[PDB]
Amino acid sequence: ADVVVGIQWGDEGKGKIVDRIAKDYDFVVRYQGGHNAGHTIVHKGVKHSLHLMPSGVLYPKCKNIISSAVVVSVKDLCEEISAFEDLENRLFVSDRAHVILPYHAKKDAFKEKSQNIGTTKKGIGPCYEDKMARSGIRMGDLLDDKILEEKLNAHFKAIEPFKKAYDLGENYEKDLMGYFKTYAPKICPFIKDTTSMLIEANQKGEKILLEGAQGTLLDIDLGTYPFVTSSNTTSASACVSTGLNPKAINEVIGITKAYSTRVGNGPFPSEDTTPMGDHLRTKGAEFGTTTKRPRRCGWLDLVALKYACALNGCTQLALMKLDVLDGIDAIKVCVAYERKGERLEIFPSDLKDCVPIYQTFKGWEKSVGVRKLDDLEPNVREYIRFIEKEVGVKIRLISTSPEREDTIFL
Amino acid sequence: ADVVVGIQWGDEGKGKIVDRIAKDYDFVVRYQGGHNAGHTIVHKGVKHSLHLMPSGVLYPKCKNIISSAVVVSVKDLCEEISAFEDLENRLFVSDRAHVILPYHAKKDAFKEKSQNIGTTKKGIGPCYEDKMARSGIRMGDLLDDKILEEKLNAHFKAIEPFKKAYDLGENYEKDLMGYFKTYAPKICPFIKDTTSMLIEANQKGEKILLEGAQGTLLDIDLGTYPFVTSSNTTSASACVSTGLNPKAINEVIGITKAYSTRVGNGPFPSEDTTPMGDHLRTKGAEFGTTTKRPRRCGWLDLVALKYACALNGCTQLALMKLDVLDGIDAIKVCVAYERKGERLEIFPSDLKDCVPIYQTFKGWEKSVGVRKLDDLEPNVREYIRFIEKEVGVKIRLISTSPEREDTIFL
Ligand SMILES: O=c1[nH]cnc2c1ncn2[C@@H]1O[C@H](COP(=O)(O)O)[C@@H](O)[C@H]1O
Ligand SMILES: O=c1[nH]cnc2c1ncn2[C@@H]1O[C@H](COP(=O)(O)O)[C@@H](O)[C@H]1O
Repeated sequence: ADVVVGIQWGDEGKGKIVDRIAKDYDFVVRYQGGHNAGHTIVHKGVKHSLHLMPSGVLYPKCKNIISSAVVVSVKDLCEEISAFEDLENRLFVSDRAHVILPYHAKKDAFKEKSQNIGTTKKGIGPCYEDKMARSGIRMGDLLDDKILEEKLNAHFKAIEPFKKAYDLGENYEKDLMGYFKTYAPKICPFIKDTTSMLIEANQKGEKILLEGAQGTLLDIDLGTYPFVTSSNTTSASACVSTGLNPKAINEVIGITKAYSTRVGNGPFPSEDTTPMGDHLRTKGAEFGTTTKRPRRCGWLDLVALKYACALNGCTQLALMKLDVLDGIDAIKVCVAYERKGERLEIFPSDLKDCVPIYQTFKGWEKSVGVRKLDDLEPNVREYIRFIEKEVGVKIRLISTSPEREDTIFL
Repeated sequence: ADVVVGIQWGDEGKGKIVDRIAKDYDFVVRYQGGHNAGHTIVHKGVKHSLHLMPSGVLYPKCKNIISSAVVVSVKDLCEEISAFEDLENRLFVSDRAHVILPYHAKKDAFKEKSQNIGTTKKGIGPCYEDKMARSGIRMGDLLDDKILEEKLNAHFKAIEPFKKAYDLGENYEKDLMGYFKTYAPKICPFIKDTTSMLIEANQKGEKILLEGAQGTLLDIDLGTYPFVTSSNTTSASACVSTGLNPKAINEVIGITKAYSTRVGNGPFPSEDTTPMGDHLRTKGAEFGTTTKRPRRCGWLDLVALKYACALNGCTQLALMKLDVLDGIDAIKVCVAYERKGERLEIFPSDLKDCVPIYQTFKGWEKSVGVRKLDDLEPNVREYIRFIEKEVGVKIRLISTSPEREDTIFL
């Protein structure tokens, strides 16, 4: 099995790379997160905004899997399903994936008043909380009316002391009953034991691509906690909860933008709020669309990249959004941190007082849409070579625009 | 890095195997769970009851690591630390591990009134809940009085509406302040960035042993949910949260008892409540000591074993507690399930109406303390051979009593 993983704080370009290579795989598997993910595939001037739908959906011969560590907003997933023809037999949703309830998004908003993490306010965290509580509802529950009713009733009981605090409606109970009345018939044909499916595919030597969401530095354990998502985002998470074991992992493709972003609060050593960063904001704070909040912008951070590569075991890198840097006078790369006079070469567990140490590179003018290594400007290849060498992982994919085919393979 | 993983519902004998092989490793790493784990190492008539302390502690040249996905009861860990000499420089606690507060155990007991999972009531789940909430306190917070005070104050505020429901004292706040006043000085010298430590050890080719707790069928995602623990228990979890990547995983030793137990509620297809199971209860419901609740007893379940082996990528098996079966007339093995007239060879996501299909084997009389394959009774080796063949993983270790040296290597 191969893994595509974001090695920054999300928005690296994972959906484009998965869609570009999905043709070579039998399965494409979203293994964690929910519809907090939000990215575009672009091909021939048509943009597809996916949230939980795996990025193999444009290849009807692929089987797309939503795995067990995902949290599922059923209504939103049904809305994605309606945009494609004949998804039956090529989309499967784990019967062990957990179900996001409307209360989860309301709890998310309420806790954000004091915590100010900058979540997507979609109830991701509170759904994972109920999973840990082992009170959460799972997709398999929807296949049996009696089971779902019993679990909903337990939810209504447990939720009573919170109706005021979380501003739950007077008709919360009645409305949620009708919610599942509407959406359970729509989603139930897609619910499957995807763990058995992938165990068998791996045993048979079928080709499996694992599609990460968010990014390594958003990992609940190893990211910039508390400014993280509530799931594990690295390659090992792909084979925690799919049914695949760590021995099954072959290629690990680390997706990184040629610069850095994060959306939401939290530390960001290479953030650039000076006029040197203004080009990044013009061309790259609005990560296309599908993403509403503007991204904080900064430079590539090799300290953080090397940390993420070690966590994932990246065997190759994809360098993305080179076109965003077209026309910039100069590009900086954070090669180390300065903390109270000490030079740090290694990503620390606390980024307090970590000041970026930069090397500056010449910019370039016209990478956009280039499809051949030969046609790139020297300054582009010099940048690529520096990153590879410093990080010790070969850049095997270069993206020069959102379009599927604007991708160079090495 | 090598992994020792329980492939049943815990209590398989992981601590004994880790202690037996720890001499060959530079690091021994507890990577998830907390002091819900509870096992004995026995050597020369001395029993050591460990809970969160890694099972390399009896080899002073080993470095024991408590990794980032663990939840730490600080008081209880300090009590384990006091039982050993000169643990400084050979025990390290991740600065990212999360901290169990007294409220967590009270919440655990309160939710158990309605959920009846059968937890250890030690606050494991509620600590993981606060981790998902990203409100939880982490061990690194204890290194800075101001940070800890700020996070405690936020906890006291957030905990106010629950003081009655969870029966928190009138002095909860004052008592928790004094708790950390007492225990933070004791534990702080052990707090380290263990992620950087293990990344570096792996890069340098040092020898790392990863020690699982609970067992595969207790995995929060893939176990018998909701009758599971709130952490991921498989080999992939070891390299989700240590800093090690899946490519680093080499040997995966699946620990299984020669029969099955679970403690707490939940499905158990090969449970035997008939007189045939009474020998198991006499010699094996009281898993030595360190464990208070009696275990439910049943037979080895190859359907579940094959599932767990696939999830972990086991390269070898350890077959444990053979002495418990000494004197039993006959041993049954569950080789398949019957569900409404259908024979199942593969572990399903719902065990409802799954009835064990058994094969019966001749018992044995005197495996206890045997140390050589040649000295075992034929009936023992026939049992071992059947399991190996059916599961397709070689049994490389055989345990014939709790004693470290009562272990056969093949
Ligand atoms: O897909 C994403 N791209 C970028 N950031 C994300 C994405 N999903 C979640 N996050 C960030 O992860 C953190 C937690 O948000 P949550 O996943 O909604 O809990 C916040 O900083 C979010 O902005
Ligand atoms: O170390 C253990 N051995 C056996 N069962 C365990 C162990 N730790 C937790 N469990 C079980 O895991 C489930 C959840 O308990 P918790 O880990 O205390 O939440 C219950 O069935 C417990 O009995």
